[PDB]
Amino acid sequence: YASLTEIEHLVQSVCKSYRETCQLRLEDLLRQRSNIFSREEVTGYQRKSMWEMWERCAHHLTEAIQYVVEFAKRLSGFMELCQNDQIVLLKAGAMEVVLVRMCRAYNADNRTVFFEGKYGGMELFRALGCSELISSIFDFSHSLSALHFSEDEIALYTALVLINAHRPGLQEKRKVEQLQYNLELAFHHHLSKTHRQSILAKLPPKGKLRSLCSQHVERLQIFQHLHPIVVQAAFPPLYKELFST
Amino acid sequence: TLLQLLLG
Ligand SMILES: CCS(=O)(=O)c1ccc(CC(=O)Nc2nc(-c3ccccc3)c(C(=O)c3ccccc3)s2)cc1
Repeated sequence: YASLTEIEHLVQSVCKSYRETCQLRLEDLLRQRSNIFSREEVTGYQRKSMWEMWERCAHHLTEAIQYVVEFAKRLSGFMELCQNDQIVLLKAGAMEVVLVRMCRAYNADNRTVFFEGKYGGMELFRALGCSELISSIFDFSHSLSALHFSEDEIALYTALVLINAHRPGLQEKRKVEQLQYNLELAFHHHLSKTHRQSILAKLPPKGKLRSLCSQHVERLQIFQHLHPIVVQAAFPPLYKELFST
Repeated sequence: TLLQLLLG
């Protein structure tokens, strides 16, 4: 039973861990909104091979994931879980966290995302050959931006995305349950101060994030059958460990 | 594994 002070300093350690591991500062993202891929540039991207577009994306996701691993490592409670359970939660949740973080890099006004140094719409990504998945991600980021998360809310919400007692394969399900609740308490406690609790009913449905991540792993299965050597020779080993079977 | 390495 965490006391209000224990819950307050859990808030503290989560928001600090996120500050230190947020990859890009929000203001650097907002500043770049005016930098948008031009017609020729978007065509250039569309005309790339599938193998080259996937390989670029694999690198950029791996880089994002490295920051999430760090976020978890600094998360109060996470390192106190058993090794197996740490792996289980990261394997299931690293991508989910990244997708949540990425709404920061989504510009709802022109419907673009920050990618390779500029902003571009979902058609930039055609060469990947998973336009349904990509359009789903754009819709998801669109839906998250309407909640106007602060950075502290992202910290708290991503901690919860990661600390999810419902993942299969846990050796100590009960420990994770306890940390999750303390984090739910932490999130509620923070939302009460700011008088922000009305975002809770507008949060993405349970399952929606897991669904997006499932589609991604499936589209990588299609791609890997088409280019098994590229994945083996050029994909980051971490990406392969996380998303490859 | 890599996750294990990244974690320590
Ligand atoms: C995330 C921490 S942050 O500080 O907010 C932050 C740091 C660095 C960036 C630049 C960056 O990496 N942008 C990318 N955007 C997509 C992307 C692609 C399609 C739809 C939406 C996003 C990337 C992918 O490869 C990818 C491929 C398939 C599925 C999903 C994604 S990589 C952005 C945010």
